[PDB]
Amino acid sequence: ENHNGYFVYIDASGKQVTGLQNIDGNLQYFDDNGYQVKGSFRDVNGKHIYFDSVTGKASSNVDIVNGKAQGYDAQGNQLKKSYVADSSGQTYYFDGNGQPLIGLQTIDGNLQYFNQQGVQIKGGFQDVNNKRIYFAPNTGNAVANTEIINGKLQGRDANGNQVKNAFSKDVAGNTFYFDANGVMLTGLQTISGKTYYLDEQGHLRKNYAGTFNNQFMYFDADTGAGKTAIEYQFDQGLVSQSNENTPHNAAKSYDKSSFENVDGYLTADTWYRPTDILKNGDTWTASTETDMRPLLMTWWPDKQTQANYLNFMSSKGLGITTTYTAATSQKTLNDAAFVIQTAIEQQISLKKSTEWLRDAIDSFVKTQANWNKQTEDEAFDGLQWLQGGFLAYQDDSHRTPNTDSGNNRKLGRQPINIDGSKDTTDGKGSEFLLANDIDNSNPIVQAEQLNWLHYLMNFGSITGNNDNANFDGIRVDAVDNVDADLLKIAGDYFKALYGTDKSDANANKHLSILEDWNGKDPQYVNQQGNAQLTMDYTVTSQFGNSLTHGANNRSNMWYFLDTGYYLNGDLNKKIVDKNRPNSGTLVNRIANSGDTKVIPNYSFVRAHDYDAQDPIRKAMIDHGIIKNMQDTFTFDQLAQGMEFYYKDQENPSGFKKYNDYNLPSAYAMLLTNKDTVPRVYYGDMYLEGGQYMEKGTIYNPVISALLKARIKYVSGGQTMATDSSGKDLKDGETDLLTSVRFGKGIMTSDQTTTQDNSQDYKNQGIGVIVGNNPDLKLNNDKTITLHMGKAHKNQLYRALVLSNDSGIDVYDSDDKAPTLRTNDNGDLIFHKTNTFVKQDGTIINYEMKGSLNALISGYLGVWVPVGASDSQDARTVATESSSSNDGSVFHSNAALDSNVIYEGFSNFQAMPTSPEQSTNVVIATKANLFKELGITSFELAPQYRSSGDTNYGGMSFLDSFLNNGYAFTDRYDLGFNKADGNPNPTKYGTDQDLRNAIEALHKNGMQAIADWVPDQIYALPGKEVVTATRVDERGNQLKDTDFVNLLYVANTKSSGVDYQAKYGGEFLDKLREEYPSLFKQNQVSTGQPIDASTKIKQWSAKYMNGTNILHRGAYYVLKDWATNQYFNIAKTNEVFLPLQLQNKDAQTGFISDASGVKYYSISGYQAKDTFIEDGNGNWYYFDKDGYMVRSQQGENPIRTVETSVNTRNGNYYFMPNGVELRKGFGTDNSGNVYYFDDQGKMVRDKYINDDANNFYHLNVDGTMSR
Amino acid sequence: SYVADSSGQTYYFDGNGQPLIGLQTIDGNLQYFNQQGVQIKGGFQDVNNKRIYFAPNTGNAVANTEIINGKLQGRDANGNQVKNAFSKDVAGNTFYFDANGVMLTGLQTISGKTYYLDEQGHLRKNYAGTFNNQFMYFDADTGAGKT
Ligand SMILES: OC[C@H]1O[C@H](OC[C@H]2O[C@H](O[C@@H]3[C@@H](O)[C@@H](OC[C@H]4O[C@H](O[C@@H]5[C@@H](O)[C@@H](OC[C@H]6O[C@H](O)[C@H](O)[C@@H](O)[C@@H]6O)O[C@H](CO)[C@H]5O)[C@H](O)[C@@H](O)[C@@H]4O)O[C@H](CO)[C@H]3O)[C@H](O)[C@@H](O)[C@@H]2O)[C@H](O)[C@@H](O)[C@@H]1O
Ligand SMILES: OC[C@H]1O[C@H](O[C@@H]2[C@@H](O)[C@@H](OC[C@H]3O[C@H](O)[C@H](O)[C@@H](O)[C@@H]3O)O[C@H](CO)[C@H]2O)[C@H](O)[C@@H](O)[C@@H]1O
Repeated sequence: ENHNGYFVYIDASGKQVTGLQNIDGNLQYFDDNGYQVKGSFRDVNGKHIYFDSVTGKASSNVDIVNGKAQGYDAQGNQLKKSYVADSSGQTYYFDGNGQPLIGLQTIDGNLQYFNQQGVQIKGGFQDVNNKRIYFAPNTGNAVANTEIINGKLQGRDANGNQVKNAFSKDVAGNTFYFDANGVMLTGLQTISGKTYYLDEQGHLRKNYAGTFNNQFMYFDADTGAGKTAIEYQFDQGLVSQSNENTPHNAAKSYDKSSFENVDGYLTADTWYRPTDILKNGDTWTASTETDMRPLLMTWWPDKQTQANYLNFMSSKGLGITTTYTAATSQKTLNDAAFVIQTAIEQQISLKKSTEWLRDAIDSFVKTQANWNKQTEDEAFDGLQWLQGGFLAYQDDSHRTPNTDSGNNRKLGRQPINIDGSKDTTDGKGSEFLLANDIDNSNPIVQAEQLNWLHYLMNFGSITGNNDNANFDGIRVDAVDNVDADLLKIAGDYFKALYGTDKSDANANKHLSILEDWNGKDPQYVNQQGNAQLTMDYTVTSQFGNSLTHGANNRSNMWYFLDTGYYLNGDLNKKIVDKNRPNSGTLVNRIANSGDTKVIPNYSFVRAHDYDAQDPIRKAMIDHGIIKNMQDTFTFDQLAQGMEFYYKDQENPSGFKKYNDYNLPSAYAMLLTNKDTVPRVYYGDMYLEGGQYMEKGTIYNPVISALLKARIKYVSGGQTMATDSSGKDLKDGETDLLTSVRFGKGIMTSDQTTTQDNSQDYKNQGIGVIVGNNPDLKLNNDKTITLHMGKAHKNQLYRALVLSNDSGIDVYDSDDKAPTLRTNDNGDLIFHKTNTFVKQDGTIINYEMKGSLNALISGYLGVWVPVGASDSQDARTVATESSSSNDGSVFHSNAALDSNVIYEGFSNFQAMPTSPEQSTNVVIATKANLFKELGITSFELAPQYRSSGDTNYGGMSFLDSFLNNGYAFTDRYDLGFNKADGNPNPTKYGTDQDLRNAIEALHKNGMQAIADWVPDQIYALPGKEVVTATRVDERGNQLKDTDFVNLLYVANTKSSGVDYQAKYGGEFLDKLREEYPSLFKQNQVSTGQPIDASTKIKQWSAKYMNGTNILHRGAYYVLKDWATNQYFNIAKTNEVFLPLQLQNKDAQTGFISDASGVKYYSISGYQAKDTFIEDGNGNWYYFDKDGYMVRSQQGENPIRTVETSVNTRNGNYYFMPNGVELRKGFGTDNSGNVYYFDDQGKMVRDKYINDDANNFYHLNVDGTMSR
Repeated sequence: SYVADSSGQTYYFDGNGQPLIGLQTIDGNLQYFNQQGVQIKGGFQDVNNKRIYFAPNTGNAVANTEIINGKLQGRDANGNQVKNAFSKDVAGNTFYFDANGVMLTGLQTISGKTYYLDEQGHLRKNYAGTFNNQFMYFDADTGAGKT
C-alpha cells in the first residue's frame, strides 16, 4: 500500500511492518513510521546495507563513511580484496584492509588505473608516469589503442609507450602498422620479407583475395601475410586402400541378408555380415548369419568421421589413445582402424556378447553433427515451439517411391485458404503442429477420417451392440492445422444420417463444435451453413482483457458493449453500421431483441487448453520443478507443482500469479448472454490435478448457482450497458456493467407483455452487475440502475449472488436472500449505501463496494425475481418443423441458447489410483448432478490410447507423457483389453467404462461429444525412408537451410496388427451403398470426391505430410560425397555400395593430371559436380567433367555454380589452387570487390558488418560501394 | 572455467570439459550461449518467449531499452517487457514506462511522488528546478521531488 508517497507493507495478520524484512525472497527495510526505504543505506545489527533506488532491494554499494570510501555487499559486510560498482555505475577496488586503491595497480594479472578519489578509469587515455595508457571501456584493463595526434593517427601499446616499426591494434579491433617515424602506413607493404595489404584507412586486411603485384595474392586469415595461392593445400595424394584384409571384411552378400537397412538404404548404425570374422583377433573364420558387425568398424563416409571414430574407440580401452585428424594420412588411419578391429574382436570373445558394441556405436554416432540434430536446424519460433521444428515429406518417385503421395500433400488448406489462394501469404495455414501430420488433402485419407467418424458416432453399436452407448456429436480438434474439407465431410455425414438440415430438433440432437481460432473462421463457418458451431473468441478475449487477466491495468467493461456496432456509438439513435473494418464482438448485446440474424456459436472463459497449460507450467518453473516449458516432467513433479498452483488459486490475499482473476464474475456473464451456447470447464468446477472430481474449487458454489438459475430464469431479450463512455472515466463514472435478461417472450426494455399472452415471463429474467475494480468506491450522490424492464413494474426481486470483502454470498432460495422492489418503470435502483429487507422481515446492510479476495477482484451482484416455482424452466424446446429453407444447420435462437456444454476433463488429471476412481466410472455414478446443472451435452476427453512415454526420436510432448488422449498411436483403441484378456484402461478407464458413461448421460438426457482428432498420430513403430525438407509450421522452407530434399529415416509405419487394422476402412462400403452422394460429392480443396476404393489398415509415410524433427541427422542415411548417390541394396540390378565392401579397390585422394586436379572419395568414386572438403578444412568444387575449378592468370576468379545439390547454387570465388574463399572479400580481374559468406557464396544487396565495427555495402550486382 | 579464444570469443566448459549451450547461470550470473557454445555479449537474444539483453564484457543479463517501431521500449533482466515501472538502459539512464509500455516525458507524479523526466525521457536526479511554480529539488537517490 502507498501512503503519502510511500510504500507500506501490511501483513496477512493485518499489522503494519517496520524494520528489516525478507518479503517473498527480497530483502527490504521500513523505518519507524512503516515507510519503505529506497536508494539509501541502513544500519541493522552489525550490517551496513544499501537498498536499491527502484525496488528497495538489498544490493552492493560504496558509501563515504566518515572521510573515506568503503565497499559493501548485499548483506551489509565491508568488502575486502574486491571490486564494487556504486550507484552511478563507477568502480572502486578495496584491498585487504577495505581501503580503496589509488593510482596504477596490477589486479588479478591486469593493469588498471585509479583517480585520486579511488575511482576506476574506464574507456580513456591516462598519463601515468612519462607514458600514456588507454584503459578498456568495461574491464578497464590496459590495452593498445590509437589516437589522432596533430592530424596523423598514432599508436599506443599496453605499457603506454608509442609504437615504432611495428603492428598495433585499436580498441575496435583494427590493426595498423607504424613505421620508424611513428606514422601509420597505407597500401601494399613488404615488411620482414612478407607482404601485407593495408587499405586506404590503414587497416590490415586478412582473408582478402586480390590481384596486388599484377599476379593474384591471397592475404592470410591469421596474420594478413600474402601467399601466392599456387601451392595446393590438400595433403592427401591418390592412394589405394585394398590390402590383405579387404576380401575378409567385404560383404558376404549385397542385399538385405547381409545388411541392416531401411527400405534398402543404409544408416550410420547399420551392421553388416562380413565374409570372414577375425575371431578373437587371431584367426579369420567364415561368418555365420548371426555374425553381424558394425559398418563403422570397416568403412567411413570421410576421413574426419574416420578419425573421430578412431579417437572415440581409443578412449574406451580399444587401443593406444590417439589424436587423429582429417589431416592424418589415409594409410595411417586405415592401419589404426584395424588395430581397433583386432581389439574389438578380443573384447567380443572376452565378453561373449556384441551388445556392448551396439551401445558404443550408437553413442559414437550421436556425437557426429551429420548424425544428430545439429544438422536439423532446431528452431522454436511459432508452433516450432512445441517440438523443435518440422520436416515436410516430398514426392520423389526416383529415390523414395513407397513414400510418394500421388501428388497430394496440399499444405495449409485451412478455411480461409481452402483453395490455396493465400499460399504465398501468412494466410496459408499452419499445417504442421505436432508429431506425424496426417495428409487430410488426400482423398483416400479423407475417406478414412469419415470411417473413423462413423466408428465414433456408432461406437456403442459396433463394440458392445449397445445402441445407447453412442456419441452424439463431435469437437473438431485443430481446425486451422488441417485441410478444411474435413468440415464439409463431417457436416454432410451428419446431414445424411440424422437430417440435421431438416429441423432445429435434429440439429440440436447432435451438438457439434469447432476448435477454430482464426478470427475469420466464424464468417467462413457461417457461409458454409454452420454444420458445426464456431467458437467466439471475441468474448473469451474480452474476458481476458477486462476481468480475467492481470492484477490491475485492465480494459474497461465498456469494451464488452462494442458500441461501434452502431453508427457514432449512438445509443440514442441505434443505427447499425452496415460497413465496418471487419471488427468488434461477434454478437452485439447492447439491445438484442432477437430481430437480427446472428452467427450461432459456443463461448467460454477457460478450456482444457486455454488459460490452463501455460499457468500450470509457469508455476512449476517458478518453483524450480522444471526449467523449460518443453521440459519433460513426471506425474509426481506435476503433483508438487499443482500444490503451489492450488495455493495461488485459493489465496485469501486475492492476488493470483498463475491463476485467473474474477472467474465467478466471468461465468455470471457467460451464463446470462443471449445467442450463445456456453461451455463450462471442469477445472473451474473441480481442481485440475489429482483425481477426477476429487475436490471442488472455491468457485464451485457460485458457478453451480448461476447454472441452476440459468435454467429457471434466463430467457428473452438482452440489454447491456456500462457506467462508462470509453477508455477514460469522468468524475461520477464507475465503469460498472449492467446486463439484463427479460423473460420468455420479452424482447425489449419497453415491451410490457408477450404477443402470445403467456405469463411465463413474469417470474423470469435476471440482472447482473459486474466490475473489475477492487478499489471501487462510489460517490455519495451516485445511483446505479438495472433496467429490468417495463414488463416487470413494481415487482419484488431477490439476490442470487452478492460480493463482499471476504467472499461472494450465494443465496439458494427466496427466503434466505435480501429482497428489493423495482419501481413503476421497472428499475432496481442501487446506491453507495443500501438497506435491503428479507422477505421474512429482517433488515440487511450492503455497500456497493469493490472487493478483493480469492473469489473476486471487483464487484458482482446478481438479482432474480422472487416467486420462482421449484420446477420453473425458462428453456425453449427445439421445433420439429422445417423452420428455415436457408440450407443451414444451426440457428442462433432461444432453443439453441437453452443448451450448455461441459468440457469435463483436465489435461493435468492424475492417473487413476484405482479402477473405481477412473473418470468414466465417476461420470456414470454422477450423471444426475450434471442434468440438474443444465448440461445438455457432455464433452468427454479424447478416449484414444495414449502413446505415453514411447518416443522414437525428437522431443516428447506433454499430451503424450500426461496420457491425456490427444497423443495416440491407435485411433480406434478406446480402452480395449490386452489380447491376453487383461484389462488395459486408458487414463479414463476401459471401453466398457466409456460405454457405461455414455449410456448414463443419455439416461439423464445429455449428449456425449467425441473429440475428433484428425491432424496427427504419435509414435508409429515402423521406419521408412522419406525425402524431406526442413520447414516452418506453414510448410515453407526455412530461409537459410541446407536441409532440402534429403533422405531421412522417419517413424511413419503403423504396426499393421492394431485396432486401426481391424476397423480401418470397414464401414465405408456399407455407407457408400446406403448414401451414395457422400462418395460422389466433390470436395473444394481437391476438386475430387473422397475415395473409398482404398482402405487404410496401416499408416505409412505416403499418407503423411511430415513430422517433427527426429534428431537423427541430415545424413544418417548414408551417401557418397563424390557422386552424391545414396547407397542401396534392395534390388541386385541397382546396387550401390562403397567399393571396399564389394572387394574391389577403392582409391582415394586428390590426383593431378595434364588437364587438372581430380578427387576420389573414401568409397573409391570420382568427384563430379559436387563440393569437397579436404582434411585441412579447405573447400573445392569439382565440375561436371570431374575437374577442380581453379582461377587462371588474367581471368575472373568468380564462377557461377549450378550443382545437383541446388542449395549450394551461387557465385563462388575459387583461387588458383582451387580453394574456395569464405567469409572475406575477393577482387575480380577488373578491380571490383565482392564479399563471400560463411559457405563461400557471394552476397548481394545488403549492408555487412565487421568485428571491428567497419561497415560495407554490397550493391545488387554484388559490387561493394562501401 | 571460462576460456576466451584467439578471436576474443568466450566459452564456458563444465565439469566434463564440454561447453555449455543455451541459457545458463554461472557464479550466480545469467548468460546465453549459441548453438556452437560461444557466449553472447552486447546484444539482445530471444531465449524462450522473453527477450534478454546481455552485457558487452561480462555478458551478464541486464535491463535495457531498444526502439520498437518508432517508440523506445524497456526490457528487464528476465527478458520481460516493463509496464508501469522504472527501468534502466546499459548507458545508465533511467526511464519510466506506463501501463501501455510507452516511455513517459516531462514532469510526472507517480505513486504520490513527483519525478522530472527530460525531453529524452531521462530521469533527472540531483536537479534543482522550479517545477510546480514553486522550487523543487529532485533527490540524488531516486529523483523524487522534495520542497
Ligand atoms: O480509435 C480511438 C478510440 O479508441 C478506443 O476505442 C476502441 C474501439 O472500441 C469499440 O470496439 C471495440 C473493438 O475495437 C474491439 O477491441 C478489442 C480490443 O481492443 C484493444 O486491444 C488492442 C489489441 O486488439 C491490439 O490491437 C492491434 C491493432 O488492431 C487493429 O489494427 C486496430 O485497428 C488497431 O487500432 C489496433 O492497435 O493491440 C492493441 C495495442 O496493444 C490494443 O489496443 C483494447 O485494448 C482491448 O481491451 C479490446 O478488447 O472489440 C471490442 C469488444 O471486445 C470493442 O469494444 C468501439 O466500438 C470502436 O469504435 C472503438 O474504436 C477508445 O475506447 C475510444 O474512446 C477512442 O475513440
Ligand atoms: O566476482 C567475484 C570476484 O571478483 C574479482 O575477480 C575479478 C573478475 O570479476 C574480473 O573483473 C572484470 C570486471 O568485472 C566487473 O564488472 C568490475 O566492475 C570490473 O571493475 C572488473 O574489471 O576480472 C578480474 C581478473 O582476474 C578478477 O580479478 C575479485 O578479484 C575476486 O577475488 C572475486 O571473487
